[PDB]
Amino acid sequence: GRVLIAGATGFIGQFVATASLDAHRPTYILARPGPRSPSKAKIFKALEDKGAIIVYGLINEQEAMEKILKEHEIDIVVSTVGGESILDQIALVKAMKAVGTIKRFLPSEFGHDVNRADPVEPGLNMYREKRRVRQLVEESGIPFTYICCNSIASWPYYNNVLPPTDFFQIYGDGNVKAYFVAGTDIGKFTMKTVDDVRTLNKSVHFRPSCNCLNINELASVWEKKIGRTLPRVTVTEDDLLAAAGENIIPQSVVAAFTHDIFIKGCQVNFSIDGPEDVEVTTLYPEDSFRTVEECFGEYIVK
Repeated sequence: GRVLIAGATGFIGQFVATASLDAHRPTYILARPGPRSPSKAKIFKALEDKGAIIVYGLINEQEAMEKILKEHEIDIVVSTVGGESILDQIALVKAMKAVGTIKRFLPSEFGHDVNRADPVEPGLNMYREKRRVRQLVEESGIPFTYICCNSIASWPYYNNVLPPTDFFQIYGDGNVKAYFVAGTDIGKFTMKTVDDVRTLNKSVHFRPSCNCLNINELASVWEKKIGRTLPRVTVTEDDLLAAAGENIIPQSVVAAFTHDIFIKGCQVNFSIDGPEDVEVTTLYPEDSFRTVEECFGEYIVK
């Protein structure tokens, strides 16, 4: 089962590609043509060494993607492209339909369930773009898996690194829960799901109980780590709405999501006991997530 990955130089994409390569799956990385960045070379260098095969294309040139999928015999397409590139997948989806041999498509999700969450603008528009990709995928009869992996384990700043060494900003009353997952757990479990029968045409929700925290709890973890207490200030819902209301890309969008998670609780306000939803810890029992304690642990390094 040959895996094509788009956006593997991305923040998420770097975690997923390494995981695929570590799972000793056959991995192709879609790369942009022409000369490249310094951090970009450090990624392509490492992936190639881990066995990665580099193919050159763009995901919005439909024709190019057809020649790429056909020639390299691709079973599985994982797209990890950033939030400004979401509508560029529309040509990729058209391409996958044309060649008709695809066993699984993962669109660029890696957040919340976009069909359940209702964020304010301009976060809302991003979700519109994602929902539209969903509609297109399903109508095209392509087999899919949606990664709803919630929050990457970093400090949850309003704009967007190291948690605050000065004072803590607590959203609302700070008693609203979220799920936090290590970058490496996002990639590893992602790659497990791709050819699991139980994830065919499903949303996969990452809900590890040990990593289910509110910002007060999350601040307290950080204080154990540093050995002393920092002050806590309240950032209000209104503070958040005002930052969203400025339409500054991408500062304003992150702010809409922050309102969705920590004011409105979008990550935890829905059941997953239905038949189109599955949860990672129950699909892979007795297989541990990394705790925020150990994630934050390594933030002390440096």
